[PDB]
Amino acid sequence: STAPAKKYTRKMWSVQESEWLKQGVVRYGVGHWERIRSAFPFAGRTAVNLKDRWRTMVKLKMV
Repeated sequence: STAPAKKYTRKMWSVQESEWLKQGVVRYGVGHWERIRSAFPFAGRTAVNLKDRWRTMVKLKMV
């Protein structure tokens, strides 16, 4: 299955990156923003992008 959604404003983001992020943090354990970041083909995103999407998802208990 894929990750949930959330009404917001931003470029066309791929839910795939989320699937790997959620499971990645669950298996690799939070804190490994870098190790987990390797999940998707990063081009210009920093580790913050990982800890961010994770933090937000945590608040909405969606992850």
